[PDB]
Amino acid sequence: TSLRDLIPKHKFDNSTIDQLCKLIDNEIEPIIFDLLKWLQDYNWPIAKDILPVVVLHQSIAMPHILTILQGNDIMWKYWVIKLMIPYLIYPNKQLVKSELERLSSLEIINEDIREIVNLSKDYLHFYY
Amino acid sequence: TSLRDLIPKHKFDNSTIDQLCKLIDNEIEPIIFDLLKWLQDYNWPIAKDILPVVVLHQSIAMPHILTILQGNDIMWKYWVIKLMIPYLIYPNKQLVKSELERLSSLEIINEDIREIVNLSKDYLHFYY
Repeated sequence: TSLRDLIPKHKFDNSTIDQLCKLIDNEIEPIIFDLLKWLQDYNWPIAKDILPVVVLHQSIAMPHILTILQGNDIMWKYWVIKLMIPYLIYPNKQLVKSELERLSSLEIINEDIREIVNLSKDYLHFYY
Repeated sequence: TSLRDLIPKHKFDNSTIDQLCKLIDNEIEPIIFDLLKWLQDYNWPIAKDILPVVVLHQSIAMPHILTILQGNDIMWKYWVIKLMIPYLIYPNKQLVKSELERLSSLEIINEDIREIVNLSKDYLHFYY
């Protein structure tokens, strides 16, 4: 009772991983965005267990992934892009190409942006 | 046999990818071993599109992933470890831990074995 109870509460909280690993696309969808938030910094221990889960349920995560790419959380999109793009099946890989091209042609005004543009350029040439 | 026609014929054969991307675990299972063969060299262009599909279906591929890790093709297990393990959900990750420990124990006598030991030791420290 309480699907939201399965969302990690902090960056070390792997207490719900075993439960999360049993869900199918339809059951996890209502908290998928919340689980994506634990990829905001892959340096977090919980991010390691969360990544395999969100990738597995990629086909209900795409609208939330786009939301992240359009937003202003540079660190979050850096990890989502770097970590999830190489593992999206073809139709999903296509849904985010626009955003990757847009990121590749951001004006470089700092090192974080340089990271994002360069990553977005590498991944276009590599996976597309 | 219809299903076996969905196996790529060669390293440039992405003609079956759209059909492969629609299948569920139990449909794809009988050819998952043949699909894993396209990770024998990730430099093969079709490998990029096969990887997301075999990871998506990890929970019917584990027996075959064990065979590869226990087998005689060093390059093949190299790509399977390097590419798939970071994206196995927790229970599936645990299933291959013993193989990584075994491989990390190989006496290093050439650079290919060196690659395998370094990779296994790194992944054990990082993901386990």
